[PDB]
Amino acid sequence: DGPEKNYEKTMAILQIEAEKAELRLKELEVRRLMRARGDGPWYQYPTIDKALIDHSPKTTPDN
Amino acid sequence: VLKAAAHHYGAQCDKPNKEFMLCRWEEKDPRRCLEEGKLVNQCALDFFRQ
Repeated sequence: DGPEKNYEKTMAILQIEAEKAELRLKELEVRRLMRARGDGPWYQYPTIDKALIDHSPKTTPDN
Repeated sequence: VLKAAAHHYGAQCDKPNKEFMLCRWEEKDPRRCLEEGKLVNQCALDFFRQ
């Protein structure tokens, strides 16, 4: 084929691979920050559910 | 002595005793219901006086 076909295919491939590399670095930074802070949807280790607490009159008045 | 008069004591001194119980079970602090606790003894003494 023409020399321009390989040129444009190479440009598309380079764009895709550069986007992949940037996304990989972004993902690594995001994962590190989420693990360090725990303020995102990832690394949300479970805690005690507050629906188990019994909010009813107990025996002793001081609860 | 308290147990013998307990049934009548609960009926006659119901009003001040229930207020103190509500206070203790809403404040959850004995220092926030001392005044209501004093009224329990005053009504309890008045119950035995009769």
